[PDB]
Amino acid sequence: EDSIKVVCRFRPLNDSEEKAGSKFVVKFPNNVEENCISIAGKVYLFDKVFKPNASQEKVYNEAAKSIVTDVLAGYNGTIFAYGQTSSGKTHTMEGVIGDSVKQGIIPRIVNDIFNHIYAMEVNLEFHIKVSYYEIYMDKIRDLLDVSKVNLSVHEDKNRVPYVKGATERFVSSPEDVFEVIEEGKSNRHIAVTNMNEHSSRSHSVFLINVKQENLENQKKLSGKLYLVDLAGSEKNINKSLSALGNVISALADGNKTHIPYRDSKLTRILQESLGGNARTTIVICCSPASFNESETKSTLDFGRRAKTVKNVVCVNEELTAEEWKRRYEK
Amino acid sequence: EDSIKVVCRFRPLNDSEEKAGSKFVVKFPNNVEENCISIAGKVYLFDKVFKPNASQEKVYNEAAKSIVTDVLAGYNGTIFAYGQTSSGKTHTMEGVIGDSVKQGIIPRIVNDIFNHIYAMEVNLEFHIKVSYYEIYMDKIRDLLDVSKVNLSVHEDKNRVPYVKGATERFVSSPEDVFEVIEEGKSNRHIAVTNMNEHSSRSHSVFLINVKQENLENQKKLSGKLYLVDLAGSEKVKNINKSLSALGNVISALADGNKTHIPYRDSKLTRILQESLGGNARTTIVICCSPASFNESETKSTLDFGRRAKTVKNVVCVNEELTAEEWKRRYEKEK
Ligand SMILES: Nc1ncnc2c1ncn2[C@@H]1O[C@H](COP(=O)(O)OP(=O)(O)O)[C@@H](O)[C@H]1O
Ligand SMILES: Nc1ncnc2c1ncn2[C@@H]1O[C@H](COP(=O)(O)OP(=O)(O)O)[C@@H](O)[C@H]1O
Ligand SMILES: [Mg+2]
Ligand SMILES: [Mg+2]
Repeated sequence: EDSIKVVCRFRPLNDSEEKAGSKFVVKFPNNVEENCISIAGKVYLFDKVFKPNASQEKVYNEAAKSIVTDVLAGYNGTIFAYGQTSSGKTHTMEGVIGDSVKQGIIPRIVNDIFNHIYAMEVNLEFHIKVSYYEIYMDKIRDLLDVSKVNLSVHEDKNRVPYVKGATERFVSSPEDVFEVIEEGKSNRHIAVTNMNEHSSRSHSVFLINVKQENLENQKKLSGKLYLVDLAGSEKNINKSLSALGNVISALADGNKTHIPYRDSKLTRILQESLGGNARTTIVICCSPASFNESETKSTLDFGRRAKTVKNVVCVNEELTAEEWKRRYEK
Repeated sequence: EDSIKVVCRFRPLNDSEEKAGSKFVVKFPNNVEENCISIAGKVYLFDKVFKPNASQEKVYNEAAKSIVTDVLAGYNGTIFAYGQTSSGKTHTMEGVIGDSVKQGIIPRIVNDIFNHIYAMEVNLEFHIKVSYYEIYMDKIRDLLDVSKVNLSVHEDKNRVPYVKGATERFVSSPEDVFEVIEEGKSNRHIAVTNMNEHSSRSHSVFLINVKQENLENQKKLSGKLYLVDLAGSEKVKNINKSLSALGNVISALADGNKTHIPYRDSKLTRILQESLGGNARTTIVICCSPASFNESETKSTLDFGRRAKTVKNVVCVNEELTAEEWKRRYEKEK
């Protein structure tokens, strides 16, 4: 009963763009609900629309709303950034780590997780593991350990697609996690000639597995929290992105059956995120430039279609076979 | 619709019975179906009736065999011998272990089982544990290690009951079990003044817990085998608190009142809880002297038989589904 949240961010018109004679051609009819864009005769409504002067913090407050609360209550949650190259996926997911104002969703998330744990009463033992890898040309390289290239996907005991053989690092403070991110960022350069080119055509996948045990209940909860910065969505295209569209499309109205998750590694990893058991926000990012009109329009279409999709979401309680049997009676 | 199976065994007229001037007071009308006795001159019917010269083997095949393939199919099954002292319980359940012809139900079941395990076409990992203990005045003693008299009875996740902290010896071959049996047999002779009296007044129970994993698809199944030699059914007050509980449980199950069943009123009846009305396939073997002098005792053994055969057991395969599988089995309800 849980619509995928879709949130739309326009960046400021930049230089290449004024000086190549691109006009700013986007409007924001309002509202009051502040959730609407007009481009060249089309009109779109989402959960929020952010204007070029919207700050990382403001954006974080909407996009990452309950997610850390949710993940700490044992819900899976995901955020990913979708749109063409240079529209601001990385600015948004990452921004400038270390800069208070200019940092993006991931780092805020990270501080915000630990602050919540501290301020938490009830004595709970947190195991927190993190992974960081990329999908490029439908192949997975672990950024934490570059000998693990071309990794494979497999389903688990619950039949949830996970990436097998990937480094999972324990962490106990923000500084820990940031050290891991900085590790991954240089590893990504290994064998890479043009990083602008490489990262615009690959998916960066950041994963925070959050296990909690209550040291009285004996109650174990769990939450997978995925932060993803996609390959650029431009044209045709980049094939995991057709897969993403095809999965989105197949989820319309109804419909939980015959869904082409396997069409790509990406879409397998994101399986719960789209239709399954997670709360999912998507940030679509857009240029406001006239030159980018059709690319913007499709990003918005994609957005349009994805808004309508509803997830099947519950607490990930960790039970033994015995308990689950009993928990069944009426 | 697994009704408990009742089987009736008469043994030959014995030496002391003759000298004391007792006649054979029992006929076997044929049948054909081989299923009835008439005792001066009231008739009783059972699943099967064995004349004084039935061989061990015949008794085994015609009353036990099917239990071996059941437990291998993951069902619980139990066999017990009931009837007055001297009537042939121990001869039936045990016989003479060494002796290929004179051995009884226990060793043959054990042979049968390993053999079937040997020749299984599909590949399985089979773990077998046996337990071996004695009930005596509602007090459980472990024959595998005498450091434990007085063992508790506990429930479990499903329901059991089962006996806490009894020796469970892992076994791999018949000789493995035969040794364990010889272990409990000499370990019984001690803490005990006369054996015959003690024997006659106690229940001996043998459990074979039979666990299996299908290596190919990891499908898991379990089975318990209770092989019980009861105390003599005679008040000869002088009757047994466990036998009486047995009579009452069966009595309860023979009318319509469930609502309530006296299981708790004895340890014995708690162990045999699934065997009686619960989730196991149960065969009872009533043993009888054919001597005129025993006519009364014989008849109550018969009547107990006649009441037990009408009990219905409520059985299903003991599948051990994993956690994940149960989780969804519960989307059924909610
Ligand atoms: N909302 C924004 N405000 C200011 N500058 C931005 C914004 N979004 C993107 N930029 C700038 O645009 C350039 C490209 O953005 P980037 O996030 O790398 O695009 P993408 O990762 O989607 O290809 C970078 O200089 C970035 O800092
Ligand atoms: N079917 C039978 N055929 C021949 N002898 C038997 C048979 N059943 C019992 N006996 C003999 O009669 C005696 C009583 O056997 P037993 O099983 O000890 O009685 P109980 O019911 O007290 O255990 C033993 O000496 C045994 O060898
Ligand atoms: Mg990029
Ligand atoms: Mg005896």
